[PDB]
Amino acid sequence: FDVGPRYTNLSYIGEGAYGMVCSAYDNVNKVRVAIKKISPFEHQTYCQRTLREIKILLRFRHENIIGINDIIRAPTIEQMKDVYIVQDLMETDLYKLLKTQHLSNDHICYFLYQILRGLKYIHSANVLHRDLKPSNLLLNTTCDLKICDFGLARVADPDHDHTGFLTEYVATRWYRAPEIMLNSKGYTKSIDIWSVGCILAEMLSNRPIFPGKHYLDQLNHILGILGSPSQEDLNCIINLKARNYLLSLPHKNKVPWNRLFPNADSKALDLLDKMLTFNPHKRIEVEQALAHPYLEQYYDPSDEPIAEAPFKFELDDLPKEKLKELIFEETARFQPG
Ligand SMILES: CN(C)C(=O)c1cc(-c2n[nH]cc2-c2ccccc2)c[nH]1
Repeated sequence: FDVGPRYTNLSYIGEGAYGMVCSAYDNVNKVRVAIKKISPFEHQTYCQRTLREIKILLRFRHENIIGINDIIRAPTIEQMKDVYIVQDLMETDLYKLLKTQHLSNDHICYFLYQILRGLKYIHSANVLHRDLKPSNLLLNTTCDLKICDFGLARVADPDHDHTGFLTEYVATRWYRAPEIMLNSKGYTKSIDIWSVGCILAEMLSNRPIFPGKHYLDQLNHILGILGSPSQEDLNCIINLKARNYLLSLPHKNKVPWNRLFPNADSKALDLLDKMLTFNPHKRIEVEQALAHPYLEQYYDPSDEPIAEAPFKFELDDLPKEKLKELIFEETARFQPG
């Protein structure tokens, strides 16, 4: 965990596939920070996540999105085995909080607002996060919230979103929109809105709303609550295998939200309904969501910034080696000299 002279007093915070994150003291700013150690140069996929996250986070600047303050690596490509990413330091994440803490409606409202505020900026950049979930939402001791982990992020591509039935997908299962299992590659902004809807539901009850145990079971959970899709929504799905799978299921009634969440704010459930809409084209978009009455205490579009420029619009087709220089190159600005 050699982070050089600049950072000392390392203290473990959390681990995962992304690597491990430790607290640490920044001698130059006297402020304590968070450091993530990554060894991506082991498999090329981890290298793609590393590169997407770095490029995106370096161009992004927003209160509700985690930043990269510094990147620590060896002086030369040969000597570089690991990359250390220095980022905002926060107390906990939504996943940890939901395990043991009941959220007041005021907290649920405030968290949702900040998630959407951050998402407005991401989407304004033509970027999809694609793996929104509680563990990717960090909070500090005054409940300021920042979205992290942009490893699965992509540039939006609505025109190439269609695919076949049961096409495999990487993003976390419980937060996948129904269309992913049916006919979507997850290349439209509506995919993130679904995830935020799932996060809202989870904040209301401290339980994942759709805890599927395997790929297709996820869809079954979703339909068990929303009920069978309408003829209109069925007609929008042109792929036969996808549509006929749906048609093969016995009819299921919708479960009314106020029955699922009897203690919830009624305005919160109206917004939930709109984010967890089956048909992605009818699903609410992030700016509409921000303007929804549930968030009226906070809504101020002039205080909800968008990006100066979008992306442009691959890391899929290059060697773990090829982009080992790309990582080295993109981290160049942080090295002395
Ligand atoms: C994917 N993750 C967890 C990140 O990209 C990340 C988290 C943090 C962080 N800042 N303050 C605390 C953390 C943290 C919380 C929980 C687990 C691991 C790190 C910095 N980058």
